[PDB]
Amino acid sequence: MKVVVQIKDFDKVPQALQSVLNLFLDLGNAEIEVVLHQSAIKALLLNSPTRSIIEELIKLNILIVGCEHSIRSQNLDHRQLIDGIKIVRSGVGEIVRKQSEGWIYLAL
Amino acid sequence: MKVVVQIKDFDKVPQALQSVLNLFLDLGNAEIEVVLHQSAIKALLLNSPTRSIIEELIKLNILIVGCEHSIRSQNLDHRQLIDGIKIVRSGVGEIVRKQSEGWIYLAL
Amino acid sequence: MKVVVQIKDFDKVPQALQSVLNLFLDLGNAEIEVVLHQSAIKALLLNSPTRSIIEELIKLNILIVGCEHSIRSQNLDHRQLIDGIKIVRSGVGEIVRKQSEGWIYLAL
Amino acid sequence: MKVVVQIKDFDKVPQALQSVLNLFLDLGNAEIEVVLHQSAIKALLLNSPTRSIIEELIKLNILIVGCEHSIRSQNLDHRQLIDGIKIVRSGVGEIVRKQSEGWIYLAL
Amino acid sequence: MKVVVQIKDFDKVPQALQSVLNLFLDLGNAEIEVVLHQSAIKALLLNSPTRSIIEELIKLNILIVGCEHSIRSQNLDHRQLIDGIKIVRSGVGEIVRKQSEGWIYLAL
Amino acid sequence: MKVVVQIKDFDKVPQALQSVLNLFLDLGNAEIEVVLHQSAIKALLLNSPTRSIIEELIKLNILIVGCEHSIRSQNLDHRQLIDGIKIVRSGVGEIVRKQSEGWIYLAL
Amino acid sequence: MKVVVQIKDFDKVPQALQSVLNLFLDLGNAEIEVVLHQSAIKALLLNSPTRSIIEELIKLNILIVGCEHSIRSQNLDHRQLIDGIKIVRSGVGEIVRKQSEGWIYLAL
Amino acid sequence: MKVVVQIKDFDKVPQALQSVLNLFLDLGNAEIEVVLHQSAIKALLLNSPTRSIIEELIKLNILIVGCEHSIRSQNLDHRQLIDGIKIVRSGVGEIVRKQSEGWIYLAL
Amino acid sequence: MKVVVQIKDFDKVPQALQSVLNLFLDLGNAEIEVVLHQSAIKALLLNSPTRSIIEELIKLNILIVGCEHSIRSQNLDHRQLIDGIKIVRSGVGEIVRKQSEGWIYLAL
Amino acid sequence: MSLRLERDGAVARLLIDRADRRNAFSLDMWQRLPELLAEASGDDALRVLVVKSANGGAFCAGADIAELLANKDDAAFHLANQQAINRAQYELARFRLPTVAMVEGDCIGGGCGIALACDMRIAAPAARFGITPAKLGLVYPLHDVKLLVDLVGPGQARRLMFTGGLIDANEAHRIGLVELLGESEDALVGQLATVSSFSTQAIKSFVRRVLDGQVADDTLSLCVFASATLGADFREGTGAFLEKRPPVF
Amino acid sequence: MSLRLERDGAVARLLIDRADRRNAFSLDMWQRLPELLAEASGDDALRVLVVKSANGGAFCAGADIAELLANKDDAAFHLANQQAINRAQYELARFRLPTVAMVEGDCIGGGCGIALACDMRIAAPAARFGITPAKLGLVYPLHDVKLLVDLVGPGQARRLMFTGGLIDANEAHRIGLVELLGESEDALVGQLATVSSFSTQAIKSFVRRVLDGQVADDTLSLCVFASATLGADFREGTGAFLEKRPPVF
Amino acid sequence: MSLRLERDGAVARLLIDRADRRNAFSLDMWQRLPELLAEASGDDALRVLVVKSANGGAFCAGADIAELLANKDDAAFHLANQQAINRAQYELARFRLPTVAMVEGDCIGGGCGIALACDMRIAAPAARFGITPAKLGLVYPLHDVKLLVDLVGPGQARRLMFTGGLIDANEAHRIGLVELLGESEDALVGQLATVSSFSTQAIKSFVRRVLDGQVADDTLSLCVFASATLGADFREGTGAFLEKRPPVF
Repeated sequence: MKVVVQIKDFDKVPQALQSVLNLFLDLGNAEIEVVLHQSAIKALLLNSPTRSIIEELIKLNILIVGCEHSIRSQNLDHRQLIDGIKIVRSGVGEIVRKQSEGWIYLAL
Repeated sequence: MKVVVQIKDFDKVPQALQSVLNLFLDLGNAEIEVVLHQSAIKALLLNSPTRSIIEELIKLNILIVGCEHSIRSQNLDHRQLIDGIKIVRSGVGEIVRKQSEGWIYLAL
Repeated sequence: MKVVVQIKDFDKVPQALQSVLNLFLDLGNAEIEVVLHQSAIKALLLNSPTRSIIEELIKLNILIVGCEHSIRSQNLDHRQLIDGIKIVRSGVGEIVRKQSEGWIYLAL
Repeated sequence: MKVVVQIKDFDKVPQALQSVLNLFLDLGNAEIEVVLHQSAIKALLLNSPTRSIIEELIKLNILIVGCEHSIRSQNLDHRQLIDGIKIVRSGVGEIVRKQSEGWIYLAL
Repeated sequence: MKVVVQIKDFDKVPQALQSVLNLFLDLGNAEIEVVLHQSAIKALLLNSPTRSIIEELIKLNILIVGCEHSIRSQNLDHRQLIDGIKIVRSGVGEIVRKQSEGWIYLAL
Repeated sequence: MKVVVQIKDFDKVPQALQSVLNLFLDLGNAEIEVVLHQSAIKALLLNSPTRSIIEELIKLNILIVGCEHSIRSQNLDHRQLIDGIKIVRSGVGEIVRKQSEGWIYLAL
Repeated sequence: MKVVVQIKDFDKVPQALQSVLNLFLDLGNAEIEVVLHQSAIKALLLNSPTRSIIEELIKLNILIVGCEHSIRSQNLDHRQLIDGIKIVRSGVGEIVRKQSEGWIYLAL
Repeated sequence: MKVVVQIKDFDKVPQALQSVLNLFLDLGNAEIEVVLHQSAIKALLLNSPTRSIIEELIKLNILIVGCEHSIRSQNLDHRQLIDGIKIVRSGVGEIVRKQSEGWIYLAL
Repeated sequence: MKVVVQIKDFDKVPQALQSVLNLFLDLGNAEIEVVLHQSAIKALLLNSPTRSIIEELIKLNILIVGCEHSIRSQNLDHRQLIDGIKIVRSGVGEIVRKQSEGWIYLAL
Repeated sequence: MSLRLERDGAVARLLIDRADRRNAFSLDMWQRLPELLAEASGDDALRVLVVKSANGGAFCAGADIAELLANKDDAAFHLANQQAINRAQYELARFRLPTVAMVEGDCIGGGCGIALACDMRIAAPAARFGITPAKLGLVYPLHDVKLLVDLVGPGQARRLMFTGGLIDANEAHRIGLVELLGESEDALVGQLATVSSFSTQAIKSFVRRVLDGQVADDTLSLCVFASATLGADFREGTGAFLEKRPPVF
Repeated sequence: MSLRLERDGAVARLLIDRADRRNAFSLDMWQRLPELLAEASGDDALRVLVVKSANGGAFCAGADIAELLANKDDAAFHLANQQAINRAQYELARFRLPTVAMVEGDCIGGGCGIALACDMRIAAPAARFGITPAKLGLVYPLHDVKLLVDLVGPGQARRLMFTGGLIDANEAHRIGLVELLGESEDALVGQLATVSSFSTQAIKSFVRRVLDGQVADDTLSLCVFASATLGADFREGTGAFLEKRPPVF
Repeated sequence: MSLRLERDGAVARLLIDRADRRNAFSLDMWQRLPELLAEASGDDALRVLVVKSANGGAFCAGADIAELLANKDDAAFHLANQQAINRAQYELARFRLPTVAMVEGDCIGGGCGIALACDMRIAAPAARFGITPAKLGLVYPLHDVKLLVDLVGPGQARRLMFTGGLIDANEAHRIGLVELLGESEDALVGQLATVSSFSTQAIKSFVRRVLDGQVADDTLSLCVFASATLGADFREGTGAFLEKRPPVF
């Protein structure tokens, strides 16, 4: 079950991440990609309060992706992001493309 | 027209419910399922300020579904929920599965 | 690449519009329709702080659509809206219908 | 009894309009012109919360005038204003000129 | 020197009253009438924080007048007002009429 | 066209000054005197945020006057005021006297 | 006992000045120089709420010094400062130099 | 290594105390005296939220000193202070004198 | 002229950095070392709002030093810091040691 | 009419036709100019607007002196006139397509303002330029001070405006007041008319952004740039290139 | 005095009179310059300020080299000198009336700064210009970098400042460093002295607003423009025009 | 490689070496340019960077029309290409040391952008310049519109960009597009290589500050200026002056 997860609001990241954990726990062999854009990109910073949760998602083999456009608009450096984070040119472009590839969309 | 509706933010439930009413009024013979998770689950409480609106959606034959994971994290009892509410193990799991079944996704 | 974009939160319109600009810049020949409903409809007012950005999206041949139900609930007059804005009976109805027509959904 | 009424503070428009109603009710055959400038010009918008009161003043044959300089500084379009509203180049210029013509000044 | 003084904002009553004291002290044999309307009417209550100042103005032979329309809209009883206060049907009507009688207008 | 302008609220000085600029621009050969009293007197301080605007009014040959009673109550020293500012014993006394001399009153 | 005292925060000037009074009272024949910079420079204005305290320190033969860089950044004129105040090109430069001359540093 | 530590802001005591712990841990055989004055004196009360930390500093042989002038201005009784606390007539006088004795100054 | 500068409050970093610029401009051939600790360490992050100012200080040959204890307590990674930043085990230990070496202390 | 518009396909001409007053502008002409610009701008076939004298000779001698003197004590006229000129100057300078002033004689004061508001100027050998308010105790609008400084810098701007002295075609060319010397606009107009009108309009807006203080590319300018590759003109350009023929825009 | 002011009615002259050091500036001269500007500015009859050598020849060879070398290790001198030069440059560039530099010889470094701070420059055939801090490992003040770039653009500005090479009168004229070539300031000063001093001062401020980044007219600039029609100079201009005589401002 | 860096002590050369395509830039060359700039910038001995053709003739004919057409319908290429060019232009224009473009032939479009990004340009007699996007329905990046307007003003900028017409070496010199005419960069490079590299780099940053809108000196620019007197280059300058020998920077 391929699912492309969207997270855009920084203030809702904690709940969004718990929702992804819920998704993983409920759907056996789920193939999950989480795309963070807009203000939510800040959650991928090394000093992020949700770092341990993000790292746990990575441990669970979940693909964590950050939007480059968002990284730039938030004046963040790739050096500042959690190691092992993949980046795409556009978070919204990735979300749309993954859907065209058959991934089920979930907005958190 | 099958539509799986998502509601996750409690503070936006009033507007979300009006949006569902809008959807129903605009799409003839719409088949709607509304999944509430995260903090929005509180809107399904018997003492909820949106109870009358939820009951009206039920009258309109709209399926109202609450997330069990969310019910648990919000320390709520099934005894506290509006009668006639269906519950699923995971709100996000339901949203993803309904989409795989051909339901159109709408995040509110 | 057909994409139906949703914007519902007025306080997030600035970031949403930048995300649409990102989408446009990243996806060659993207066919974009942006539907604003709930409080976000206020962004289509002539005195809107994001008017210049909306006008630029129009210049880029992006279809900007406002929800009539939302226009009514926000007590706004069509005379007050940015010229060249299309209106649909229901923003959510449009979002669902465009998806049934093959448009990829993106919630901002 | 010719009276030129001034309204300049948007946050005091509701009370100002009630004061004009008071003036009208108290002075038989009063000839009233109300000039709105600075932020108060916003009260003449079609979506204004005081529109019904302004329309009632118009019904009572009261001349409602908006300042063009203020319309411009508030980035408003004449298309956005209540129909039947007269506009002058300068609200303050009108207030001063009407006084020189014998109109009694009342600042609200 | 006949002067009709207007006071309409409750939050500015303290400064307005000091301004009247200034007027009195500066203009020999000034004939002053102070009309309080809108929220400023509250300053004429027996429990008013400016009662002693108002009483001093009365001592200085200054005419203190309260607007009946304002007394009514603020749900106040004449029994609640400072003794010796005169009342007019309309504060704005009084202000305009006194001016037509040759009184110089001062808005505070 | 002789106009005596009143400014009494410090928080409204910026808009008041723009209104005076509007008056000047609209009325050819206007003879303007601006009297600042109550809290507005603070706008005449050397460190005032509106100093450049006041200086521009002076350049336009507009008479800027500050109330001595107000200077005293705000515990300000003449040494602290913008150079070239005239002072009167009473701002309200000046406003009333100028009107008796035929100057048209404008309260900002 | 030579002491160079620093005061940089305007909101802490009252307590800082009392601390200097404490220092003076406790150390016999103390030779004190107080350097005010950053926002604290505002305390040396003629209309300053701590003027009487500063004047008392001067009476006690305490050297009160204001930073020119700070005077400039706060858009203040020397004409606005308390008479008898000495000024240095740099408050921090003075603090460092006095220390190199053997003065004991105290940050308030 | 003799260090005289200053703490003056009550709201920063927790961080200041951690800084002293840092100092102690980093400088071998440091000889530390901590002087609390102004509002920080409240941290030496028996019911203080930082009592356990202060007691630990005492265990580490750090000299904890409270300012008498500050104790008096905060209306505190010596009976209310943590046992084993030394008091000086003036916190600032102590800070200056210790420095003259060769102690290195650190303001926290 | 050797000066060891301390910066500990993140909210005051902008003003502190301007003060260092002032110091540099005023003291010819000043030898400056700036030690940031406690919350101020955040100013040395690559995405810091004061990065350009810090980089300019580096250009002016000013030594910028960050406290390791503070880096750790703020959960920051050295990978996240501005390139060319030196780090010491303890910011307070460095401040004290530099002073013992003859550097003049300046707390900002 | 003393000011009229001629539309000839890709080219429009704003013609000043008042030879007996050396093309001096009256208040009604200033008020008329924006209307003619709107008419021209509504034509999709247009590629370039030429501003010129209908009869050669003087381009525009500036203010109608009889009108100035008759109204010298009329505050209403001065305020109306100020506003009308400012509108005209603002709109001409921001016309959507390339604009060219063809100057064949005196171009003085308000006339110079009109020329300054065009994108480029060609001066014939008899062209003369001057800005003369200092000779009557008047000022020049800041909008037009900026147009002048943009081209010639503050040194030459002050030389011209402080003295009110005229300069000839060669000096105007030397100091950057005019871009080209020539007898006719035909060659330039031919070049302007054949390029992409998508390109000229977009580039014109970029230049204005720079003049208004924009220092770097931002998201919007990156988008405008990118949108060129999705446009019909780019497709005609590449198609024409492959077929080794001139593009037809 | 090595720097002095001569006031002759409508014209003032700032004279540099130190021929045996090629008009090199000492610290006291830099500190003296603002005082002389204040004296000139207080004269209501003044219409134009001319900056020139008292004795022809070199305009200003820049820094007093004996002073520079004697104080090369004196931080107090360097800081005092920096501040004094910056004040002088700031005040000269914003003098209320038109200013003209008459350059008849070497105009180097700090001397070039003085010339750059005037509104316009005239160069006689022997004039030479250069900015030479790069030959001593020094920098040029940003205020003066801007004055230079304003006139000649960044390409020529960098050419001059990176090399420290001198250019002659004709090249300075060609690149926009000087506005005029000539043997004397008399003709220009004559023109400047006879126009409205209301106009020149107001226009000068408008040009400075543009240089400081103002893009469009705003309420204040509209007001300044309008105020001209209420002024005594405008009344003299129109009165003179009706009587067919030259205005006397 | 079609784009390569040669480092020869105080001088580096950025060489364009693709003679069979008239030095046209491909995407990989644009992406390669910043890497070469970084290599050059890391060399402490460097004093000046020269940008030139490896083989004389054309400087850079612009985009590889072949590659452009091959990817006319490829949105990914257009976005990648846009970003690569913008990076290259941004970095070249802000290279820490003086940069010189030696132009000996055609310098068109993107080639003109490269030349515009250098501090100064020298044109040999065969040099030709043009900016030609309007002939394909494309736009020019705002960054590069500004580089052009900085040098030649808006009139000439629009003349060139609206028409896409070429101008010769003498016209480019006349309008300020190139600072110098000559057959070789050797003389200029010799001058640039011998001055203080502290000075050139600091002055270069000041000029950029002015171009980015800085109007007056501020605390930071005063500090940078002052720091010169504490520097090794100033000590070498004064020491050399006392010994009457050339400074060795």
